[PDB]
Amino acid sequence: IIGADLSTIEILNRLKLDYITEFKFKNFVIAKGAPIGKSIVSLLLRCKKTLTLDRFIDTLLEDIAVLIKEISVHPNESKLAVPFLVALMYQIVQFRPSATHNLALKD
Amino acid sequence: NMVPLNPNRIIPDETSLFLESILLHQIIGADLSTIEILNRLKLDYITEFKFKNFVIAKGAPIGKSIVSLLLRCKKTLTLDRFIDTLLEDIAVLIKEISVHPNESKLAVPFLVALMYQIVQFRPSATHNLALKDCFLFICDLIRIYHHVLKVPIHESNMNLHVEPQIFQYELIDYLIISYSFDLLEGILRVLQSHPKQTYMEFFDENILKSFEFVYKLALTISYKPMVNVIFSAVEVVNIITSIILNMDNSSDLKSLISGSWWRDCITRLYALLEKEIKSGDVYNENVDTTTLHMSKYHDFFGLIRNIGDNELGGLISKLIYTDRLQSVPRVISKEDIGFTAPIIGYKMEKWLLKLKDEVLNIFENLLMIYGDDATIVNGEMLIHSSKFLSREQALMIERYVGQDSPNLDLRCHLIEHTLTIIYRLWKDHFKQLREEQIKQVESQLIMSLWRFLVCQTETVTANEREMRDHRHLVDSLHDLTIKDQASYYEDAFEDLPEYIEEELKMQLNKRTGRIMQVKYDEKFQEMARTILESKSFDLTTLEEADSLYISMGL
Amino acid sequence: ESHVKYLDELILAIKDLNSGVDSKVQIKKVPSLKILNTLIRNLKDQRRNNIMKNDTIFSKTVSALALLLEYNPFLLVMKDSNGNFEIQRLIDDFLNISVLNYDNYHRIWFMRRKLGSWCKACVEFYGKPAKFQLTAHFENTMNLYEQALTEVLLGKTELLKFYDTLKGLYILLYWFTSEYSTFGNSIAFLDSSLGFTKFDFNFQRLIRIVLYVFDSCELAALEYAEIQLKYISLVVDYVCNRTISTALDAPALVCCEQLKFVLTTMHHFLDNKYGLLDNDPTMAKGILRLYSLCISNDFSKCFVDHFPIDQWADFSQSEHFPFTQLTNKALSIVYFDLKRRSLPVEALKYDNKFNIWVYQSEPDSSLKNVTSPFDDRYKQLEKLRLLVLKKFNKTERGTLLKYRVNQLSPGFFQRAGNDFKLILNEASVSIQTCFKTNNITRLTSWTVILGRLACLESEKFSSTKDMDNWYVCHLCDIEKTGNPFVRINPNRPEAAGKSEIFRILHSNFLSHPNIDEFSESLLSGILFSLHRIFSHFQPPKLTDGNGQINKSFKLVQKCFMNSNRYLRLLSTRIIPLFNISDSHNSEDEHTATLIKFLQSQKLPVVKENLVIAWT
Ligand SMILES: [Zn+2]
Repeated sequence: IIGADLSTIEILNRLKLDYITEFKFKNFVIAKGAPIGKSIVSLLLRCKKTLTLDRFIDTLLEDIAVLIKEISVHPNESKLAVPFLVALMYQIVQFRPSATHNLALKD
Repeated sequence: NMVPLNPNRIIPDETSLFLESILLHQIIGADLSTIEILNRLKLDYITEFKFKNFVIAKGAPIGKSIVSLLLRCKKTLTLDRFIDTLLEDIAVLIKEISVHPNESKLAVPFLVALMYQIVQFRPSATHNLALKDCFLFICDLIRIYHHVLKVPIHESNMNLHVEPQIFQYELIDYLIISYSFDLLEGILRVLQSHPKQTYMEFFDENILKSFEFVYKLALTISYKPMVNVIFSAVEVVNIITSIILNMDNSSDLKSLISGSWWRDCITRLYALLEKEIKSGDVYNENVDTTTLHMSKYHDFFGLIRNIGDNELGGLISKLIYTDRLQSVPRVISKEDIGFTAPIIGYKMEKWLLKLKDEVLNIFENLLMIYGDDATIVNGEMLIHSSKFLSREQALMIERYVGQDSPNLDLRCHLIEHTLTIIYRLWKDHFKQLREEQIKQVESQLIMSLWRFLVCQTETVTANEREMRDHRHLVDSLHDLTIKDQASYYEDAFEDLPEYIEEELKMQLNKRTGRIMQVKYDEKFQEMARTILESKSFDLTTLEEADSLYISMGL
Repeated sequence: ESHVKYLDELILAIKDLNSGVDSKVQIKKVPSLKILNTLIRNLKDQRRNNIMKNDTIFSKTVSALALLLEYNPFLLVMKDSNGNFEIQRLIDDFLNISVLNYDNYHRIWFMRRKLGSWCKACVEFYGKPAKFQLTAHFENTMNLYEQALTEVLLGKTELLKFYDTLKGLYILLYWFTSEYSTFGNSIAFLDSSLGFTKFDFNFQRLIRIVLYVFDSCELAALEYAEIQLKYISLVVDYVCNRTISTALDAPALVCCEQLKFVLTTMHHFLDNKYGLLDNDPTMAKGILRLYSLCISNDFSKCFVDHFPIDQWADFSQSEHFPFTQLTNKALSIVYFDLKRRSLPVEALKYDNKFNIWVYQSEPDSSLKNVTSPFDDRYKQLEKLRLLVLKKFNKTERGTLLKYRVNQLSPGFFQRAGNDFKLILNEASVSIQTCFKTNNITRLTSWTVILGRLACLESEKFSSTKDMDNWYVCHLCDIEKTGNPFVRINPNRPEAAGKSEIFRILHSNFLSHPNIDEFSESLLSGILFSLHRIFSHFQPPKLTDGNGQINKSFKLVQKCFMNSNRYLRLLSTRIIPLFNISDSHNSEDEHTATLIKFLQSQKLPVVKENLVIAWT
C-alpha cells in the first residue's frame, strides 16, 4: 500500500494471534504464535499448483473472509491483520475482473 | 493422418515454476520451509549489506531480502539470467557472512541448500560459467571452513569432554561442509548434463587446483574423516572421469591435468578401499581409517541422498525459535541424541558397499581412460584390488554366508565386479605390469582366481530342490524382497504364465548360489581361468598348477 | 506347435557344439562358427504374425538365443564389418520385436532383463573397443528418437510413424529405467552408482520434453489414452526400483528430487485431464505405489506438497472424483488415508467390518469405495489398497522369524505366542510328529527356525526382550571389526546343560539313525543351527575317552571330508566354537583334540577348509 514501508504480505508475516490458539477452515491451519502471512503464502503456493484462476481467486476470497470473520468476532483479540487482509482481498478482486466470479462477489 | 496441434498450448512460465519451487523448498526433516527459515534470520554484525540492489539492513529479514530479489528479477530476467543472478548474489551473501569473526553463519547452510535447489532445477538452462564461478566459490568456501575436516585422530589425555555439550555451531558447520560438497557434486552432474562440446568454458587449472586441495582435505589421513563428504568427493571424481571418457577432446582436459593430481587422488582411494565395513561398530566411535563409521554427531540425510536416519531432522527445526527474528542459534544440547533395530546399521552398510563399488568403478573408468600406460596405470591396481578381492572373499566365506543381512548380495557383487577389474587390467594392460609387483601379489591373486576355479566342480546345486532349502537358510531376505515386489511394485509380477517364474526359479537360485560362494557364473569362472592358465606370466608352473587342480580333483 | 519340436532339437544342437568337455565359455574367435545361420534364423523366424502371440513358445524362442549368447560371448564382438560390431544391429532388431510386443509387461521385462545379461557381463571381456561402440549407439538411437519427437510440433508428422516413434522412445526409456542389477556399469550414462546417474537429469529433461509434446498435441484417441497411461507407468517404475528395497519395511527412496519429479510429473499429467481409459488400473497403481512409499515417513509431507488432491473433491455425488472410476476410487482411498492421519484418532473408530479405523463419515453416504474391495481379479490393486487400509492399524510389527513361523505354521499367534516355552512345544511336537520322509524341505525350515530360536533363548539374561523386538542377531548377524572370537563368551551357557532346544536337537538330529543321508540341504541346515547354538552356547565334551565323539564332532567329521566344497567350508566354521569354553576347554584338551584332528587330513580337496580351519 502507498505509504507503508513493507509489502502487505510482509507485514502479515509480522503478525500472530495469541487468543485464537488454533485456526483452520479448509486446510488453512494457523497455530497460536504462527506467522499469519506465512499461512497465507502456504495457501497461495498450495492453491497455485492446483486451481485455475477463478477457483484460486474465490478460494482466497472465502478463506481470508473466514479469517477476517473470526479475527473480528472475539472480545480480547486485536484486529491489526484485518485492514491488510481487506486490502489484500481488494487486490485479489480487482486484478482480473474478467475471471472473478459474481457469486464470490456476492459472498 | 497428421495429429492436430493445440491452439492454446499453456506453456507454464518456467521461472514461475522455479520461483514457486524455491518458495516451497523445504529440506527433509525440518518443520518450516527454507525460505521461511531465512525469513526468521537477521545479522546484527554486518549492519548493512548491498551488492547489486540487494540491500540488507541490520535487523532486516534476510529471506525477505531474498524474496525481494526473487520477485524483482522474476519480472525482468529470463531463466538463466535469473539463475546466475541468484547464484552470484547469494554467493556474495554467503561470502561476507563467512568472512567475519563475530558473525554466526546459521543462514549459510540454508543459503547453500537454496543455491543447490537453484542449480539443479533446470540444468538445461543453467550456464557453465556460472557453474564455474559457483564451483570455485564452494571450493574456496570450504577452504574457509577449514577446521571442520581437520579435527585430529585422537584427543589428548587431558582433552576433557567437560564441555557445555553444545551442538548448534557443530550442526551449522557440519551442514555447511556437507551441503557444500553436495553442491559440488550437483554442479558437476549438471555440468555433466551440459553437452559434450561445452566443457573448456568450465575447466581450467584453478578448477583442478581448488578441488585437489579440498580433495586432500576431504579424504583425510591424519584427521577424523567425514564419511558424508567422502561420498561426495569420490562422486566428483566419478563425474570427472566419466566426462573424460564421454568427450571427444579428452586431450585438452588431460593436458590440463598434471599427473600429480592423479597420483595424489589414487593413494587416498587405495587407503579408502583398504577399510572395512562392520555393522556392530558403524555408529560406534572406534579406531580410525579402517572403519567408515558415519559419526553420530553428523547423522542427517543430505541434499542428494538420504544417507542415514536423519536423527538431526527435528534438530534442524529446533535450530531456530520460529517465533522470533534472530541470528544466534537456538539451543541443541549435544548428547540428548541417542537399541531398537540395527537395520539402520545394515542400510548404512548398504551405502558403504555402494561406496566401495564406486571406488572400484572409478578405478575401472580410469583404466579405460588410460588404455595406454602412465604414472598411475602402474600395477598397484593388481595389489590393492587383489587385496580387496581376497579379503572380501575369505572373510565372506568365514563370516557372512549365513549371517542373513541384506548386504550379503552386494558385498559379494563387489568381488564379482573387481574380478573383472583384475581381469581386463590383466589382459589389456599387461605391458606395465611389472615382474616385481606380481610377486608382491602372487599369493592373493592366484588364490583369488582359484576361489572361482574351485566353483567349476558343481557338486552342490545340480537340481532345484535342495537349493531352495538353502535359500530358505540364507536367502529368506531376498524372498521377502521379491514377495513384496511381486505383490506390490511390479506390473509384470502378476498372473505369471509359466515361463517367467521359470526365470525366477533360475535366477533366485543362481543368485543364492552366488551368495553361497559356490557356483558363480561360468563367464566369471572363465575370466578367473584365463588369467591363471594364461601364459602371459608364469603365475604357476605346470608342476605347480596340478597342485591346485588336485585341490578340486581334476 | 510344429516347431516347438524344432526348438527342442535346436537347444540340443546348441549344447552339442559346447566343447569337448563340459567346460565351455570360449570367449575368443576360433579360426566351427556354423551357428551364425541359426543366429540369423533366431530373428528371421521372429517378426511374424501368427504364433508370437503365444507366450511360452516365444519365450523358448528368445531363450535359446539367450543361451547361445550365454555360452558364446564372442558372438557380439564378431566385427560385423559394415562399421561396427553386430551388437548395434542386434539392438534395433531386438527393438522391433519389443515394439511389436510393447504392451505385455511380462514380454518386455523378460526381454529387457536378458538384454541386461547380454550387455552387462558380455562386454566386460572387451570394454573400451566395444563398450564405447555400443554406449554411443544407445544414445545415437536415443538422439534420433528425441530428434524425431520434435517434428510432431510442426504438425507434418504421420500417424503410425508417430505411434511407433513414441513407442520406441518409450521402450528406450524403459530399458534404462531398470535397476542396477540388470544394467550395470556396461553403459556409460549408468556408470555412476548411489542412485545417481547421468540418465537421471537427461531423463528429467526428456520427460519434460514429452510433456511439452503432449501439451503440443491434441488427440483424444483411445489408443492415445492407452499409450498415454504407459508413460506414467514408466515414471512410477523409474522411481520404484531405485529404492533400497528392504525386507518388509517400505522401500526407502534415495533421491527426494526424483520423488518430487515423479510426483509433480504425474500431478501435471492429471491436471490436464490426461490419460483416461476404461477398466484401466495403471494410474491407480502408480498413485497407490507412491503413496505406499510415502505412508508415514518423512516424505509424506513431500507427497502432500508435490501431489495435492484436496481440490477435486465433489463430495455430494456418486461420481466422487472425475477421471476414471477405479483410479478415482484409488484416489478416494488415498484421500481417505491422508484425512485419517490428518484428523486425530478420537474422531476415528474401527468398525470391525474390515477392522480399519474410520472417522465420522458424512451426512450422505460417500463412503462406498473407501473400504470395499473394487477389482476384477486386480490382485496387486486390492493388496495395495488393503495395505493402505491396514498400515494405520498400529498392529504387530513385521518381524523376520515371526513371518517365517507364520509362513511355516500358519496362524500360530492366535495365542500368547511371545511366551517362550509354547513355541518350543510347537516346534518339538512338529519335530517329533509331523514328518515321515517328505519334509526334506520343511524340516530344514524347522531347523533354521530352531537356529534362530536358540539365539532367542540365549537372548534372555542378556529380561527385556520379546518375540517381536528381534529382527536379527546382536551377536551372529551383526558384526564388529577385528577378532570376532573375543566377542564370544567363554562362560556362556552350555548347549546340553541349559538349552532344551539343544536337548531337542540332540534328541532328533544328533541321534537320528540316518545322519549319513539327510540331504545336502538338511545337513547344511543342521550345520547352521549347530553353528548358532555353539556360537551362543558352550558345546559339550567332545570326548570322554570311550571313543565317544559327541554326535556333533561326529558331524564335523561327516561334513568335513564331504564331496561338496560348501559343506566343507561350512563345517570349518563351527570348529573354533569347540576351541573355546570354560569347564570344557579349560586345560587345552579340546585344543589338542582339534590339533590332532587337523593333523590327520592329507586329502587334496580338504586343503582349503583345512588351512582356513588352522587359521
Ligand atoms: Zn544368533
